[PDB]
Amino acid sequence: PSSVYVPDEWEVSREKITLLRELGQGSFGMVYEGNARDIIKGEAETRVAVKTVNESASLRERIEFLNEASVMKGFTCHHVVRLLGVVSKGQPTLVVMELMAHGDLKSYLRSLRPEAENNPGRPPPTLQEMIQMAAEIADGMAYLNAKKFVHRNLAARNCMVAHDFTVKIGDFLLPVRWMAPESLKDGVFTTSSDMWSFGVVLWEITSLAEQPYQGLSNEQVLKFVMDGGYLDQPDNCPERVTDLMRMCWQFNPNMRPTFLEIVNLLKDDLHPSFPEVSFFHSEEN
Ligand SMILES: CNC(=O)c1c(F)cccc1Nc1nc(Nc2cc3c(ccn3C(=O)CN(C)C)cc2OC)nc2[nH]ccc12
Repeated sequence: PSSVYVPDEWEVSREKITLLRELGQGSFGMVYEGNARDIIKGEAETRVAVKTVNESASLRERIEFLNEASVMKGFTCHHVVRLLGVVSKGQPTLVVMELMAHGDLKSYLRSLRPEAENNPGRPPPTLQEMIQMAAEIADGMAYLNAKKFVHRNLAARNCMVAHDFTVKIGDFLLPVRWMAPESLKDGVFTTSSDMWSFGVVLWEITSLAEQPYQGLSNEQVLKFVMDGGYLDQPDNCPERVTDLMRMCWQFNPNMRPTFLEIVNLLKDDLHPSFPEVSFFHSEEN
């Protein structure tokens, strides 16, 4: 493992980063809420998420932390959480990401339940909002597929929610309840198995983040899904999203839609800004 990171236009002066509070444990270590001065042209200050590697990390893990930041430089998708800057001079290394103020999608969904103690005084997602979420997630996944990344871990806990409620793909032992039968059987992960996970995300949206296969152990889920089992439809689930889930959960991975096919299905009734920001409508597609 050697440093591929070139201290370039992405390099941010450490003193430009002010840390406000802990947000929680990320993959590599603590994630902080921060404020960054003059990192984006036209903005004097930018709210940011700041990732760090935990103190127990090896030298290798620190190098791998910085190499991941280097990879993220190549991504410019509105529906994938974006890198803003890197502090690689001295320790600790800081990886500065766009802030997603409403946190992960699973927790956000669970907050909108009628019984929730942390309910923000708003109704649960409307059909329109759920379709919008689905399209945004699908577009972000379409982009990563075009970049030749198989996600392997798609779940509501791994999607993030912005200030304006835009949903984006976040960070990319086994999550068996989100896994396709062929992955459970042979450990084969493809964009087609990512599509299976996408259907589970739709199920999480329409159940306000219930635990998939509640009342079944992980061993029972493994067998159930490999045998051709899949999730039941949530109570009063909109027909349109039920239809998407059905496609996603075809046993033959060849018979599942692609992420571009999903966006295309949903494109005719989305927010006006969608074609201006999406990978789907971009010249890159
Ligand atoms: C892979 N996990 C993370 O990166 C992560 C985490 F594990 C915990 C907390 C934050 C993480 N990452 C990011 N968070 C945010 N915004 C954000 C998330 C928040 C909260 C409060 C609970 N949150 C959770 O998501 C807790 N949840 C994991 C249970 C506040 C936030 O901004 C005000 N923006 C981000 N941008 C890039 C990473 C990131």
